Amino acid sequence: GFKQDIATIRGDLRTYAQDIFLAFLNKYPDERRYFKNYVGKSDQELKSMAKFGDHTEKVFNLMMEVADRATDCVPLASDANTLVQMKQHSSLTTGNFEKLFVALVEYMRASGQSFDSQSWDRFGKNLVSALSSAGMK
Amino acid sequence: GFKQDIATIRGDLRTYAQDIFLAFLNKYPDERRYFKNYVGKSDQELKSMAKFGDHTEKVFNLMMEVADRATDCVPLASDANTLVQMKQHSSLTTGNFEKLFVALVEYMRASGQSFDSQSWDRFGKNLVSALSSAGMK
Ligand code: HEM
Ligand code: HEM
Ligand SMILES: Oc1ccc(I)cc1
Ligand SMILES: Oc1ccc(I)cc1
Repeated sequence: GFKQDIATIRGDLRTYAQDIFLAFLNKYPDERRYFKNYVGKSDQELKSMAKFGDHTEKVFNLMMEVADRATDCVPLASDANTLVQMKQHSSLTTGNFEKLFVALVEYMRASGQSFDSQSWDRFGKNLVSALSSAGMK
Repeated sequence: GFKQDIATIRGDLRTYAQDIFLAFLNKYPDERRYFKNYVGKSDQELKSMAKFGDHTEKVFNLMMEVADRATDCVPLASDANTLVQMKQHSSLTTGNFEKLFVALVEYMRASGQSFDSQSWDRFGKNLVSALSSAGMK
């Protein structure tokens, strides 16, 4: 289920983080604009970039922490606030977060693994509602 | 579902509030110790006590608001905080609340209405979880 999924992703965090983030960037090309150093690079080129692996891993590490702290897939208000006031997120709207989770859910469904995709869909929706109440447009 | 259940209970609150608090007290006789004037009385006698009906209704008026304010059966941290800080609850532990929901879920399953008993069970567990986080033993 949801808790096992967190253990699965953490077990090979580097791999899952890179593949899911690329799935996100290629599904929503407009989103790459927020990462100027990823522009004009193929998937393999990015997988070779030290900063790419490190950053994506850090993004997913925090996502897993928030997911582990949640109750019944509902994130803590404090975690939502933390994501909203991070300077790196200053110019983001809930729309950007919805797209990430759509790509994440689609990735899980398309993989071979037995992820609890329904819970992740729920988690993403609840997280987006939480960002909204936290003041994100 | 859960949201419709809130509307159903609100539509005949006094009746539902009395029958369920009675179900609770009769399943757990020991819990009546927290309510001084309820010992040694039959159900019909309690229902004729103005104080019994007035307080049980107020208890359910608030319970429905907490449920209404919840996201995915997860109550707001602030509502959990209010319940723990209420002076009338200074001598309670999460066990008392757990028993109340066991009785409430049993009541719904035994009735003939189409209540979403599974959701109320989840709500009860998540609320107990929230009470513990708010400092209740
Ligand atoms: C709950 C989902 C998300 C989490 C947990 C998260 C987490 C993080 C973290 C921890 C960092 C700092 C990384 C470091 O230490 O270098 C970061 C940076 C950043 N995030 Fe997010 N993020 C999320 C969603 C998003 C979304 C949806 C966007 C917009 C497409 C976004 C855009 C950025 C940008 C532009 C940076 C700075 C760029 C960089 O480090 O190269 N994030 N994020
Ligand atoms: C989350 C479920 C509960 C809610 C929303 C709730 C709400 C309330 C409210 C609003 C009052 C004040 C009523 C007034 O104005 O007189 C009250 C009083 C009280 N509650 Fe609760 N309560 C809950 C659960 C419990 C439980 C589980 C117990 C013990 C098993 C309990 C014991 C009491 C007592 C002893 C009083 C004062 C006695 C009385 O008014 O006769 N409550 N509660
Ligand atoms: O560096 C990164 C990686 C993933 C996401 I999402 C945002 C920024
Ligand atoms: O007055 C009341 C009503 C319901 C419950 I539960 C406790 C006290």
